[PDB]
Amino acid sequence: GATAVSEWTEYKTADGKTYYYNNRTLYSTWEKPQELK
Repeated sequence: GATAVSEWTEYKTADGKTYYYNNRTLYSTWEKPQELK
């Protein structure tokens, strides 16, 4: 839920790929979640 959560982590590769890797459940998603929409 979009309540501003620090559990989610954003990483970039220097080719300009900002994919979200969350650090409590560890997600590799190139998609922008509803809480990061």
